[PDB]
Amino acid sequence: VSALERSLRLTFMD
Amino acid sequence: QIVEYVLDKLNSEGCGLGIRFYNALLDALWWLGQKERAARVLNEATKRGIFPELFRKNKLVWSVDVHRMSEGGMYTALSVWLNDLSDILVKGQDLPQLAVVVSVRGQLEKSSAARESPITRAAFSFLQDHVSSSFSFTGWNGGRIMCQRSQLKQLNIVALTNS
Repeated sequence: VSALERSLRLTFMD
Repeated sequence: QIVEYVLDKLNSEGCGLGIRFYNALLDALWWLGQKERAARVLNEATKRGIFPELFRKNKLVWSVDVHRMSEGGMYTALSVWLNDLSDILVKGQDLPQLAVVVSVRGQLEKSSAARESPITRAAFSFLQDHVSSSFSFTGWNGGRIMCQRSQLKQLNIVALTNS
């Protein structure tokens, strides 16, 4: 789980 | 108009036949040098109803789906998708967080087998030799080609001509 995937998941989940 | 009327007449046997017919004609048009004709036929096919998953536009992701297409149809779809991506960055109407290519969809995504799939390698090579080393793979999915918004900021890209 990279920071890129974490940021994408953060945006999509928000 | 004769062509559009014959297409409308043919669009009555079912989407199952329509998708295969469009795959065949798009492959023929792409590999016979009729890239512009392939683009216009794909455009008239999209508003007809065939390939409903082809394009997605939103603040999150701009996507192109090619797993159901042939090699020729994928190239035509990629050619017009890259061109539409270049249309933005000319206006101040923001940019999606991600641009993706759904090369492989299904169980193969969570495996390294989809890495060597003909669709995946074909799409990757097309993107690499058209827009340089900007569209990289995904570190979490084995069948997607991704490009972050930062790499989109630095990004008519494909020349469509009739032979």
